[PDB]
Amino acid sequence: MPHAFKPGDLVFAKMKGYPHWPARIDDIADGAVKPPPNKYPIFFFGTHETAFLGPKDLFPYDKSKDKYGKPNKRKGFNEGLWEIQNNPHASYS
Repeated sequence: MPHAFKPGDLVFAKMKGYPHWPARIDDIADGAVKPPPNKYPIFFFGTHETAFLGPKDLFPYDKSKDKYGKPNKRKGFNEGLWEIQNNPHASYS
């Protein structure tokens, strides 16, 4: 049975105007800016950007990859597909 989201979980993350995007739940470094309540820090593969999102926009990667893990014209997307499949826990800083 599902737990709550935790750092290191792999997802497709949805934002307005963009396709469901390969991403992970990040940790928050000591001394770093925390997310608002009920939000998670989402690191987007390929673009390497961070946004804060709630569970309604987070789709577990294993269950969703058949639907969302296809190439896309958008900047950074196909790089992101490689990262989430091949080294999803690496440092991308």
